[PDB]
Amino acid sequence: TAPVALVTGAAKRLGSSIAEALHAEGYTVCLHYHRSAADASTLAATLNARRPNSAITVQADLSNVATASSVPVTLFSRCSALVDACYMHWGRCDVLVNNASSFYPTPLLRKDKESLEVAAADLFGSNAIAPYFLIKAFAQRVADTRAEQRGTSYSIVNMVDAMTSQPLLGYTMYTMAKEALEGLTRSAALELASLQIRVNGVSPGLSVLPDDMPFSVQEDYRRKVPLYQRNSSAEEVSDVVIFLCSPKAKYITGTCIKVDGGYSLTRA
Amino acid sequence: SPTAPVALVTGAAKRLGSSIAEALHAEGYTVCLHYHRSAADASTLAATLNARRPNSAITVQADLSNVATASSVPVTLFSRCSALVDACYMHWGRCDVLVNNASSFYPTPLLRKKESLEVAAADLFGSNAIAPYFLIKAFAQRVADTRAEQRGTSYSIVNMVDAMTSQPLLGYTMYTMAKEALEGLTRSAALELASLQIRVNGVSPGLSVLPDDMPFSVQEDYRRKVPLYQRNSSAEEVSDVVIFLCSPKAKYITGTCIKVDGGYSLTRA
Amino acid sequence: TAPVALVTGAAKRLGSSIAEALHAEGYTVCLHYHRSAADASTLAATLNARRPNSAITVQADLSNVATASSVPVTLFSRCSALVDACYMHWGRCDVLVNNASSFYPTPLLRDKESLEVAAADLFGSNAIAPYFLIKAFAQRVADTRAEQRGTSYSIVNMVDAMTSQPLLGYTMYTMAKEALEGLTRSAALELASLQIRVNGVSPGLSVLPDDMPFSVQEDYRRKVPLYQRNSSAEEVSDVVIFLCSPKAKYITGTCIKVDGGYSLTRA
Amino acid sequence: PTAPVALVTGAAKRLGSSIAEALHAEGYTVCLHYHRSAADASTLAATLNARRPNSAITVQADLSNVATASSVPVTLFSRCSALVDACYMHWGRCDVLVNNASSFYPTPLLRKKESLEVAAADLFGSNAIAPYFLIKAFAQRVADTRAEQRGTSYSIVNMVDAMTSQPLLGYTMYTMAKEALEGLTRSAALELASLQIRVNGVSPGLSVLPDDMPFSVQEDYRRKVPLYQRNSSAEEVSDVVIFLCSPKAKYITGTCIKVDGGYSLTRA
Ligand SMILES: NC(=O)C1=CN([C@@H]2O[C@H](COP(=O)(O)OP(=O)(O)OC[C@H]3O[C@@H](n4cnc5c(N)ncnc54)[C@H](OP(=O)(O)O)[C@@H]3O)[C@@H](O)[C@H]2O)C=CC1
Ligand SMILES: NC(=O)C1=CN([C@@H]2O[C@H](COP(=O)(O)OP(=O)(O)OC[C@H]3O[C@@H](n4cnc5c(N)ncnc54)[C@H](OP(=O)(O)O)[C@@H]3O)[C@@H](O)[C@H]2O)C=CC1
Ligand SMILES: NC(=O)C1=CN([C@@H]2O[C@H](COP(=O)(O)OP(=O)(O)OC[C@H]3O[C@@H](n4cnc5c(N)ncnc54)[C@H](OP(=O)(O)O)[C@@H]3O)[C@@H](O)[C@H]2O)C=CC1
Ligand SMILES: NC(=O)C1=CN([C@@H]2O[C@H](COP(=O)(O)OP(=O)(O)OC[C@H]3O[C@@H](n4cnc5c(N)ncnc54)[C@H](OP(=O)(O)O)[C@@H]3O)[C@@H](O)[C@H]2O)C=CC1
Ligand SMILES: CN(Cc1cnc2nc(N)nc(N)c2n1)c1ccc(C(=O)N[C@@H](CCC(=O)O)C(=O)O)cc1
Ligand SMILES: CN(Cc1cnc2nc(N)nc(N)c2n1)c1ccc(C(=O)N[C@@H](CCC(=O)O)C(=O)O)cc1
Ligand SMILES: CN(Cc1cnc2nc(N)nc(N)c2n1)c1ccc(C(=O)N[C@@H](CCC(=O)O)C(=O)O)cc1
Ligand SMILES: CN(Cc1cnc2nc(N)nc(N)c2n1)c1ccc(C(=O)N[C@@H](CCC(=O)O)C(=O)O)cc1
Repeated sequence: TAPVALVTGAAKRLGSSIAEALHAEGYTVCLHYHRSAADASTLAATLNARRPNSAITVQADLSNVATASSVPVTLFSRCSALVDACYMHWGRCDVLVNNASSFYPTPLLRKDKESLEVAAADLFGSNAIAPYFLIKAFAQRVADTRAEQRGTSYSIVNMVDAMTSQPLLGYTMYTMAKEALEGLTRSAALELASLQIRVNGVSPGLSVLPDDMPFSVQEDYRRKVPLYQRNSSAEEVSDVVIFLCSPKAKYITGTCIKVDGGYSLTRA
Repeated sequence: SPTAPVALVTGAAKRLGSSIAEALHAEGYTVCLHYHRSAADASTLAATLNARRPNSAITVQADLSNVATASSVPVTLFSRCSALVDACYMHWGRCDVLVNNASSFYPTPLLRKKESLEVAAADLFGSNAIAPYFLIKAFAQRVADTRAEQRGTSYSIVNMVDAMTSQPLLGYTMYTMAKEALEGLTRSAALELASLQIRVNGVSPGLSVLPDDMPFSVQEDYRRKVPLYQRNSSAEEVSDVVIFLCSPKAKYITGTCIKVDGGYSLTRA
Repeated sequence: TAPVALVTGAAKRLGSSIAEALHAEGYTVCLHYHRSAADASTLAATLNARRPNSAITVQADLSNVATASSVPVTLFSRCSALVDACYMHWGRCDVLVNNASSFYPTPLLRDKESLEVAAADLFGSNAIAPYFLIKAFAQRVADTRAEQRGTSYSIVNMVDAMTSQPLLGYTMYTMAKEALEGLTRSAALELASLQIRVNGVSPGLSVLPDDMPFSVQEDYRRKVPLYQRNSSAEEVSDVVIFLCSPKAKYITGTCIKVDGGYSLTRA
Repeated sequence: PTAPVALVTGAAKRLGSSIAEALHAEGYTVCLHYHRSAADASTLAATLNARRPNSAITVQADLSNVATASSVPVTLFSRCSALVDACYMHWGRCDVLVNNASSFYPTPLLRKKESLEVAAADLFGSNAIAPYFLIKAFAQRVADTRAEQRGTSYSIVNMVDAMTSQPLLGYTMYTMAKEALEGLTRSAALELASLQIRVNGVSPGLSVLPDDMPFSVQEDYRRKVPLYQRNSSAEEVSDVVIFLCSPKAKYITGTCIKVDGGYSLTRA
């Protein structure tokens, strides 16, 4: 049976890329998404096209809140349902890629109590709390699975950020969530090491800029990166993921790989 | 109208919080001792302190876990945290130093042997990270909401973190995650509040006053692991770094974490 | 024409594993060595047996000391000469892997001759040599007319994942690796213009010495969080092939650990 | 009983001079080392001696990794031992060591020999190799001192650089030497904790800028520092040294304190 892989935020951009790659490597993918249901399916189509039954599409709000079912469903629940939506269909889940991520200002000063305490649940859920549970569910299912019938390449990859050291002004929560994630990587790696589950992170610097920001803006940004003076492509990033998941890196765990074109070496 | 500096120390009830608060009080600060369940010890401290200097200490109970408390609508962590910064302004009309000391410290295995989780997820992250976030925020605004002329001259925020978070203690994943989120907060906060001359740093203890209940045999096991003096640090040693960062001897220091581990994080397995 | 890779200390153990791996990817390899002449040749033999003129050898003490000849040859000279050997023979040098490394105690607390020499040896092979080498290497890429340059210049520095937790008694060694780490980031930033990536691979525990009592060996391997065993040479070399592969072309000035989680442990 | 001795290298001017003074005013008897500023060394020695008789001396040595003329040429190590010897041979004690002396100039990889070989020795020598030796000489004396005749506060302090994670373009040799000095700090701290010798580093960001640097150059550097938009004074740096040597930091070892004003928190 082919290896299965869950990729949160597989709808568009990077997550979309990481999924294909894993698919191309011969992985049945569980394409996760939040708002974009179009792309999440447009993709699954193409994927199943290329190879019959090789891509499903689970949907879930990964923010740290509760959605209506009688009792509301916590974030833990929703998460434990994804990992669960795999063993249910393909009977296995070998690779998890916490990609899903909210990213926007959370200033400390100014120029709405709730906008914040909802962003907190947002930024902190997608980037850190959700990954914790996901990693936990994934780790249990393997634990439960009998020794004799376990996969041989369980790999977990959290998508962090290579610039958190030099915090992006005004993005406090995001930054905390991210560094909270790195800790998750390290901690997960050490503990889950026994079940032979690897946990590593990929720290992109300036990858595919937001489909939103203008051109003059993207220019100003990509021109700050030392290598090539351009942001990375979805590929230059996903390769690091497929590499981390391939056997060519089976002795690697609890580590983060920067893919920033030397961006983190620059100073103001 | 000179008036004495105010310091808000969360978890100032006992152990390190108490040491830090007493240390600050001793330097001349008036202190708002926050606590959660140690109502009696916090009162004892305050008592001791107000006997030395009248009206130089007050207490404030408040659960820093990221949940809501009963009041019309229940009260959110955000709100409760604003109440704290406000206590100082309401009582002394100022707040110059904040020390995020309050921290829940317990295991949260990824494997088996529910609700226990969701509470620990709100308790560990709220106390060690989210609460510190709202506090630094509220503390920062008041500074801004204050006239350039009536502004203190030594605003200092100190986040109590962990020096061993790089070598994750087995089983404490959320705590570890939270401590490092707190590190991000330290760096991020420092960068963003520089403009208001509010310094933000962290004190990273290795092994200080060991947990209250852990037995002798278990403790002395931990002491032989510290390269320097083969012991854990006293409270006075940890709190001494805290007074340093709040003194004008450190005014140009911000966004940094000072280790007080005795070399412990240099050791390998 | 086929890519060239210069691997210092490629005589045995890991360098031998890295050299052989690059060779497999199609790289033509220059196997430098210091004392291990026998092993280096045996390897060049095997490699040139799988493909004619796919490997050559070069001997050089990378210790920061002056050598024989007329006038003494500085470490710089030997270094630059090492790079020129690749250009003289295959007319191109694309990958440089600083692997050569002296590794032994230099206790702070106790003659002095021993010290002056450990300093030159330990800092020579781990930092000074790598510097000069990178420098000679970059010079060549620069002196090449834009049109003729290679499309994949990659430099990889072999460092250590346990430098943050100093191995008691190896100060000079630890100091040198830290300098090697600095070299990686500094060179990386300064060579980005020339499209020359500079990265590091930091193993934790791999192919233990050789003169390590099986008791002592099994000691260390039960300390490793993943598989409770040290790594293989191949597990460290896969990282090098990856860093030089085009699938890492946007990576530079970074270090990738291959410790199996060993650096995540405390005492 | 006696006054603590503090050996400060390159203590003739700037930061060094500020440290020797700060240490002196705390009660320490200081040994002012210099390379070329023999004049400044003297003005300072006179001043420190005027406030207190025989409370400071000067010692000249080239901390660069090159031999000098006396029978045989003197190695860097010899000179380093002579620096510590000087302290014991005058006060019978050496309690504090501040590795402040440091060469700092470009060593560009690309063209634009003997010019490098001398630079390599000077840079690495002063910034890393000498410090290793001075620490060694300093440590052996304590070791060859009976447990009871030992002081109650051995404190070594190395002046490092908070901006090495973001290498100053063109200064590779310098940057490596500092990283080396950083390793020295961690390693020496671990191996000297048994002798109760604390070893820490002070990481300045922008302090007394190198002179002959046009006002406009200095001003455009300061405007980059998040806090106060100015470089620090020498006092703001020495204040951190005096703290590390105080019993207020008696449990602190193997760490580096930044005094950069957040400048290392920024990004390009
Ligand atoms: N792109 C870059 O330049 C960089 C990216 N990174 C990291 O890479 C990872 C992916 O980045 P990038 O590809 O730009 O991200 P995308 O911007 O392409 O967004 C990924 C998405 O995951 C989903 N998501 C967002 N919030 C939530 C939530 N609360 N619950 C559930 N799902 C949510 C969304 O799905 P949607 O389809 O459903 O609505 C969102 O579009 C992140 O962890 C990011 O921080 C780091 C540095 C740089
Ligand atoms: N001492 C040590 O060995 C080490 C300490 N540290 C860090 O130092 C700081 C203090 O450590 P230490 O002195 O041991 O801590 P203590 O064990 O002092 O506990 C601090 C306390 O703050 C309060 N608190 C905990 N959870 C909550 C919550 N959810 N809401 C409100 N208040 C809460 C509690 O109050 P309570 O009395 O009022 O009810 C608790 O006693 C922490 O940040 C800790 O993580 C790091 C490494 C080691
Ligand atoms: N082994 C491990 O588990 C670990 C390895 N590393 C790093 O990986 C790399 C390879 O380590 P490992 O495989 O054990 O190394 P070995 O390769 O043990 O030795 C490499 C060699 O390079 C050469 N060399 C040593 N000193 C000098 C010198 N002064 N001048 C010139 N050449 C010299 C020698 O050549 P010789 O044969 O020709 O004469 C020596 O055999 C190193 O950089 C090491 O620091 C890091 C952590 C762990
Ligand atoms: N100034 C700043 O803003 C920053 C400083 N730092 C660190 O602070 C420390 C002091 O910096 P700064 O105050 O600018 O230094 P100074 O520029 O004041 O120079 C210190 C000196 O020590 C001596 N010295 C230098 N090279 C050698 C050598 N090869 N042999 C013997 N003596 C030598 C010289 O003595 P001389 O009088 O005798 O001839 C030299 O003037 C350094 O370690 C530096 O790396 C880090 C970041 C920023
Ligand atoms: C790559 N970089 C793009 C980018 C695109 N999507 C992402 N998505 C996630 N989840 N995480 C990221 N780190 C991320 N990064 C950036 C960097 C800064 C700003 C930015 O600052 N934007 C503000 C303006 C700046 C401000 O708040 O001061 C805006 O909303 O227009 C935008 C994109
Ligand atoms: C200093 N060190 C003590 C200590 C005391 N109070 C604190 N309080 C806070 N908020 N944060 C800390 N880091 C902290 N640390 C430690 C380290 C590990 C264990 C520990 O592992 N305890 C488990 C046993 C181990 C396990 O879960 O495997 C138990 O509950 O008995 C306890 C105290
Ligand atoms: C993987 N590890 C092996 C090892 C093998 N070759 C290497 N070669 C190089 N160039 N670099 C390395 N880091 C390296 N590491 C180790 C670690 C510690 C000791 C060790 O401490 N050996 C002393 C004993 C310990 C002591 O000095 O206290 C001895 O010479 O027997 C040996 C091998
Ligand atoms: C604080 N900062 C000053 C400064 C002054 N003295 C020092 N002295 C020592 N020993 N160490 C330092 N880090 C140091 N730093 C700086 C930073 C960069 C340049 C600089 O780049 N100078 C070149 C110009 C730039 C280049 O080579 O591209 C020159 O010589 O004019 C100078 C001073």
